[PDB]
Amino acid sequence: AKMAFTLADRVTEEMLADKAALVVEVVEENYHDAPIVGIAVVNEHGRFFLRPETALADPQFVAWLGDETKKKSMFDSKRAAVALKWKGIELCGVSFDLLLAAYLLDPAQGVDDVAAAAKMKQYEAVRPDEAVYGKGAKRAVPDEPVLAEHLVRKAAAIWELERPFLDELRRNEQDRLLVELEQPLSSILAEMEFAGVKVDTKRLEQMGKELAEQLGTVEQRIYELAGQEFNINSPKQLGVILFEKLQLPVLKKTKTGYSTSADVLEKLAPYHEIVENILHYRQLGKLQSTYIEGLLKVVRPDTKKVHTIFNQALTQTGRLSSTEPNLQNIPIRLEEGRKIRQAFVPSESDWLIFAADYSQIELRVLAHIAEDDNLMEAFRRDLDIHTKTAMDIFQVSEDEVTPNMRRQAKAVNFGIVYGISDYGLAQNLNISRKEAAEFIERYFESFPGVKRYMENIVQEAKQKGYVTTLLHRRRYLPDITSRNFNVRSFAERMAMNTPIQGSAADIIKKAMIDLNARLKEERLQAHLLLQVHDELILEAPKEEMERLCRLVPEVMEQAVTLRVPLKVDYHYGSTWYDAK
DNA sequence: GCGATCAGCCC
DNA sequence: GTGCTGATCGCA
Ligand SMILES: Nc1ccn([C@H]2C[C@H](O)[C@@H](COP(=O)(O)OP(=O)(O)OP(=O)(O)O)O2)c(=O)n1
Ligand SMILES: OC[C@H]1O[C@@](CO)(O[C@H]2O[C@H](CO)[C@@H](O)[C@H](O)[C@H]2O)[C@@H](O)[C@@H]1O
Ligand SMILES: OC[C@H]1O[C@@](CO)(O[C@H]2O[C@H](CO)[C@@H](O)[C@H](O)[C@H]2O)[C@@H](O)[C@@H]1O
Ligand SMILES: [Mg+2]
Repeated sequence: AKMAFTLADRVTEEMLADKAALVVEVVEENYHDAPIVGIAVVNEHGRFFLRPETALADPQFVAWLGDETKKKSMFDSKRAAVALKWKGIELCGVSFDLLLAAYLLDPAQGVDDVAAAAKMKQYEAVRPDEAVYGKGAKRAVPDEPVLAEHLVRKAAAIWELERPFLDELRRNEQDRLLVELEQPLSSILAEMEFAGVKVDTKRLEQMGKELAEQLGTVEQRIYELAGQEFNINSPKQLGVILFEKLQLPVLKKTKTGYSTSADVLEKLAPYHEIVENILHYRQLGKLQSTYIEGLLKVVRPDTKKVHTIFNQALTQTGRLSSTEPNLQNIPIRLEEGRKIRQAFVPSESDWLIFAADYSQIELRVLAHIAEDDNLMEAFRRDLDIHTKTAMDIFQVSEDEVTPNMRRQAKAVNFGIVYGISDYGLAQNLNISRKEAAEFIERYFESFPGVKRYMENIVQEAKQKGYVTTLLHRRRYLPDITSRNFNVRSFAERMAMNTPIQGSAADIIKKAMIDLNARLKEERLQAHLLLQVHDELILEAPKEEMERLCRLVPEVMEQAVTLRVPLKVDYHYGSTWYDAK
């Protein structure tokens, strides 16, 4: 039964009520400078469809969009806000975002369109976007009659679903999480994405030619050491060369065949000179194809900026993710790849990059939630946590901690957070389970509070069916009762790790909101560019660095109040690389 | 063209 | 523990 609506040729006062479900459709996955194909509005007066060229040129409509007293309910308001920013139009007054609401109610549903959200409440009078637009090479905007009905049905669903979703969020004690954290954050991310990050393409291109030369030398050497040419980028062909022609021992296999992972190769290095060159080739090739060519592909030719898109409704822990490009995995550990960061520069002359990062926020959060006396005292003394853990599990004085002992203690600390397992640790430390388990038992002996938390949180997950973070983010764990050991164990690790990683996510999100407000009150030109899980990257006039050195760490350290202090380190320079 | 595999980068 | 990307491969 078709849905009734007015396919308007002009904008009327009736369409500008102070409460409405609004749809500003952007079909392209990457919404930066992308087309708005249609508009739909549903309010107390009816349902309307408006052509973009018409509405967006209407002075009254544009004013309505930018009036914060005129409330709008939408799905993925950031997409619409950014597409509008590229057209010089401000979107204000978004009081409800169905995507973010659905995300908070259950991140596991993977809601990515209105239909999926509506299905959560048995509402099915709307089609999935993929059904209307198709996918891949077949993707396409349908004729006006089909498009208009779809957009109106989406607006209609949003209009109907707002109350039931808000009611459930309220029952879950998550309504403030939506209204005071995620929605305000959505507007901040929109600003960051739109601003973009300036890239020194000349610098990137120069590095690219250096690697092209280095890869050519190592490539030929590999063929030389192998006695023939083959596709190194082919694990299949590489395996034949290594485990058949050169007879290297098979230490590990994959579902399909021989493993050629870096971890395995390192062990085979002693047997043949070719292995070292394969490792080098893998290093250079990764930088060339992924960080040089891949980054250059998404830089905008006119402005030389990259405009990432932060997916705010994807991770099961509350973290943000980044795409096109993913600016959350730019090399830094290895010096060769770290140089890539010299390519990210300030967008204005005489401006600099400022970066601030939380120091061990996950372990501090664990100290707080577990109320472990030993761990809390360690952070109150601001001790090197890995050295301290080594002293405790190995029963030695600070002076007796060797470099290897600290390395292994650090591995134990990472596991503890990321759901400890006498299997993942061993594999990571190149040791056995019995041994790894011995380290774990020693850890819990030194940190009994953490042991109690791990036991209690798993019990809570089983009883309630989910675990929660500091700001009430939730994650359901139905597999916690599984009779399959591996399936159940993974759920148990999630029960232990989500409150830690998730609370850390809550904190940095609140810090971003607090910082944006402080920068405005202070009348500073500085602004946020990126977020990388536990760090914030900004750019600003060189004349504002001194003020930022005091302001940013303070705002981040005071975002929330825990049983232990929060610590923030900071640096600034002419490029992202120098902000070290 | 498209999806399963493999690999490797970040926190 | 959470993510995103690129080169191969054989399939359609
Ligand atoms: N109705 C609610 C209540 C809480 N929360 C989430 C976000 C809040 O920041 C957090 C803590 O809620 P509290 O009830 O503890 O309120 P505050 O912690 O904000 O106030 P108080 O200092 O009284 O604890 O839980 C929410 O989303 N919706
Ligand atoms: O606008 C981002 C928002 O849209 C979703 C779908 O509702 O993801 C789409 O857009 C992303 C950005 O280009 C793509 O990575 C993704 O593949 C596409 O489906 C949400 O997941 C996201 O929160
Ligand atoms: O010269 C291209 C040609 O070489 C092969 C093997 O001889 O692959 C080599 O070059 C590719 C492009 O740089 C790499 O991806 C690959 O790892 C390297 O061995 C052929 O497959 C290709 O047609
Ligand atoms: Mg850090």
